[PDB]
Amino acid sequence: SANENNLIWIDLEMTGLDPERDRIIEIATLVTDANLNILAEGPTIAVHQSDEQLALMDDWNVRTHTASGLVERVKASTMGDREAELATLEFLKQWVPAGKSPICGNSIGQDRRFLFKYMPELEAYFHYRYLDVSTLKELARRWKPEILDGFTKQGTHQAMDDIRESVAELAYYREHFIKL
Amino acid sequence: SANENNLIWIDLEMTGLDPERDRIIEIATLVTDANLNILAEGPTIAVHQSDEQLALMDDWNVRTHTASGLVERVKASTMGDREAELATLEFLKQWVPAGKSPICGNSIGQDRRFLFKYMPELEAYFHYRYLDVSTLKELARRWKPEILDGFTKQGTHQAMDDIRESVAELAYYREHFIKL
Repeated sequence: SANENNLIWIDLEMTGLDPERDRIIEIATLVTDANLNILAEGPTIAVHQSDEQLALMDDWNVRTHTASGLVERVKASTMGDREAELATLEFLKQWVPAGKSPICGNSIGQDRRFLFKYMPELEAYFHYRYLDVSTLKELARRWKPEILDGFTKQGTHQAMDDIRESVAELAYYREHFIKL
Repeated sequence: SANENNLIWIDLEMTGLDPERDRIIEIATLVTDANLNILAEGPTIAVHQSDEQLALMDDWNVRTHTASGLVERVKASTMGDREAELATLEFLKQWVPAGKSPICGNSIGQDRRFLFKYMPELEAYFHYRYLDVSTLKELARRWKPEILDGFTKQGTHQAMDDIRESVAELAYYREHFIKL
């Protein structure tokens, strides 16, 4: 059921913070309805990247991605940027029409930078706006720090759980920070 | 007086949407206190770019920036990326310490992309987070559309006027879309 009011949540992992030097190594997406009810969980895909690219990762990235097991999944992966892009679009097309949903998540500005460069078609599937939960978090700690005590993220490596946590964060802000 | 709670608002103009192919042609900044009171407005600088660079602009861009007179300002400008970056930094350093303020404005995710590539020192001066007012506009439209009618923007070619309206918009949401 593709509804124009549905929201696309995304979360990527990368070899580094530089779009021109680094690459996407993992992608995960999920769709909620306008009211944040999770409707469908898309595929979590380790994006294959060469051994030379992986050798370029800085100290902290190599540690985090090797420790989570992502490095192994990336090497065993048979899906590069385009293949992972296509599967993600195939999933999204069934839940949200193109150009309708802003990109949703926490600090998704950095993620969109990589989409622009390596997954242009998926990037264009989003509405141009950004729906960054961290923006509300920033405003909450500046104008109502109280609410930040009532919600605490556990932290995880699993891409999807990370996203569900972003959805929960925004749902918290909707009830106790936003004035509906 | 630099205060760790002050917010840095910024608005750029570019020759196009592609950071690797386009360039910054205008930059304007403003600083507000934690409560959105404008403390100081920085310099509005047309950033010089070569005639060739300007020839790589698309139809929509060349038309918009030519009519506004920005193209003439660019050609005459004696301040390239670095020098415009230095001037912006001298201004900001007097009102906000480094790494404290997220980047603020409307859809500034796109602006930050250009700062990462052409003004990295300025980019690093911001806290890594984004304070995109358009994120609140998007939520208001989906959860409490009634308040939308009560706010309107004139539309202008003056960068500072755009930033002041962004500030006002956020102030509007703080009053009609946020709980004290």
